[PDB]
Amino acid sequence: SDKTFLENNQYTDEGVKVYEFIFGENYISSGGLEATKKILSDIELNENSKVLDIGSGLGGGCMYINEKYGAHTHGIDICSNIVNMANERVSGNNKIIFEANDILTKEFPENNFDLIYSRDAILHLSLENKNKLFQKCYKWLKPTGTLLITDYCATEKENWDDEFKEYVKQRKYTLITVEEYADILTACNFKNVVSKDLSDYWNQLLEVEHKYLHENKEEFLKLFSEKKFISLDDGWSRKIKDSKRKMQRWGYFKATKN
Ligand SMILES: C[N+](C)(C)CCOP(=O)(O)O
Repeated sequence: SDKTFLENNQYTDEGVKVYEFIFGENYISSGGLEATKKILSDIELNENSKVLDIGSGLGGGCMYINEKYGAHTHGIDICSNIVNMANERVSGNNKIIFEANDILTKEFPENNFDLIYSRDAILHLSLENKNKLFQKCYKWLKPTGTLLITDYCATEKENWDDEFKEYVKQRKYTLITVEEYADILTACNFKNVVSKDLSDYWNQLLEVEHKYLHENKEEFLKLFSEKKFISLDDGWSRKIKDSKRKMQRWGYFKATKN
């Protein structure tokens, strides 16, 4: 299954902990806390709002949203191990729920959520399944609700080089252009579709993370090995190179139901 592939490779327990080291406590998404603050800076919610986080990871996004707004947050992630980790990070809070499930089969009521949020998770879905997911999101959103996404994107496939092809293949990502992604949202009937190519800002975030890794190498080596350091260091180096030249891109999408 896809679930097994993710839990046994990219998101093993150790893989997740290595990601958390560089992204920041409670995060496996780009830019950790600081990007979260920026991405939510123009979003309005309150204690009565209902939020779905698709690909909730270690839960930092939901923790932040609930802290900032007091909103009810429900995170779904297909990886059972990651959800177990997230659930160890929150207690005594009846407004934060993390659930291990496949978002493509999960049932939610129509007109349910004030915000559907997702951070660097939909890259795992095939193109067919991205379309299916966004159709479900449209239904699940309240008439007044907002969809807010960041995700890994890319230049057109014809332009990819050998190293980038191999990264995408090994990860089993489906990376499309920012423009194709926006077109899916438009085809699902979302309104006010705003897409931003945030590759430059992503490059900045990556540089901050890369510098952190380098400055904290000693501590990393005590927690994990030199082999894992090299892999992580080289992975960030390629992302920095490829975002600078817009081969690998970072897309931001915001849209509404009405
Ligand atoms: C995709 N993610 C942001 C959840 C984890 C990191 O993936 P990657 O940048 O190592 O490909």
